[PDB]
Amino acid sequence: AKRHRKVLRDNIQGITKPAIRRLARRGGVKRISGLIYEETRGVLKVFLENVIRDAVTYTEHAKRKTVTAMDVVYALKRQGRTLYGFGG
DNA sequence: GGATGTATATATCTGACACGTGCCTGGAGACTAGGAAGTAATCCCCTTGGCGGTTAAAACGCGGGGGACAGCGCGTACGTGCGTTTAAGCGGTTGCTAGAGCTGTCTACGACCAATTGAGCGGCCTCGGCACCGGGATTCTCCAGGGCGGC
Repeated sequence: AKRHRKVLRDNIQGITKPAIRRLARRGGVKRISGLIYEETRGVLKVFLENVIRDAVTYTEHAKRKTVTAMDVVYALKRQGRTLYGFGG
């Protein structure tokens, strides 16, 4: 069975355990339990669906198919998470 | 006697200054209308310092036990290091399409103004329901007569 699905669904596993460890090191965490990574993947996914849903709404209002950075800045500012350095 | 360390001179690289040009956006000048400042009147709320009385909350003290904290043991789960795999990162192909920018035309849609009128705000009268007063029906406590016993 060489053939398989073209699309990939485990892209939340692409946020690897060393990446989450580096994020915790930047946050100042010395010791990390083994169940941290699944919870971090879940909260990152929830945050990303919120921001991406608002940015897709901003894109669809402008009758566009691409998602610009300015829509992402709008979506983050609407959630009280203003980001500097991408225009505006 | 030969080659090495070091000083001064010359060519080249690179950020910065000034020159040039477009253009379009801000500034100068004039006019006008209305937004806001000022005025007077009326009425209601807030301020400061008091008094009186109720009463429930606040304060104080005390006993006791529940919970916070410290110490110790233990076992497991995470850190650390190394070898191996793997996929990210970069550079690249190849076409098509989405989108920004610019120009051009036009048309439907919204601003604007005048006349109108009907939906919103206040009061007035009435009804639904709750309550106060008068009258009829039902049940409970009581005073007196009859009969029996004693000296």
